[PDB]
Amino acid sequence: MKRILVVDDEPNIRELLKEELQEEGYEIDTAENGEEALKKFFSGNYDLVILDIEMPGISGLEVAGEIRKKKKDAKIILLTAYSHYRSDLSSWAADEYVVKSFNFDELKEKVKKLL
Ligand code: BEF
Ligand SMILES: [Mg+2]
Repeated sequence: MKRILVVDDEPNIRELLKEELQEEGYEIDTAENGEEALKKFFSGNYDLVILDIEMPGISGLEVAGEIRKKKKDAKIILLTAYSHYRSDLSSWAADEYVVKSFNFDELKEKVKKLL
């Protein structure tokens, strides 16, 4: 069994992502903000973290930087509604960048790839 930490500030989106990823057979934990994400991540044992960018408090780009620095071999996907941040220097902390779609096939392919 693989475990994924799903981080997004929007509760209905956390719910949707958790359902979609459970369907693929993963065990899913969630966090509602970056600060919570970092606490769960460093205290836990996740195979992959999926990180929203826009959140109240520290951004997912900031979270990605911290995880990359303190867990060199982490698997990190930025999953954001917005294509804006793709060219952002800070995105280089992530293994993949995915713009949220209502067709989850792309996200699932990238998750499968990283695991
Ligand atoms: F709020 Be996330 F960047 F879609
Ligand atoms: Mg958000």
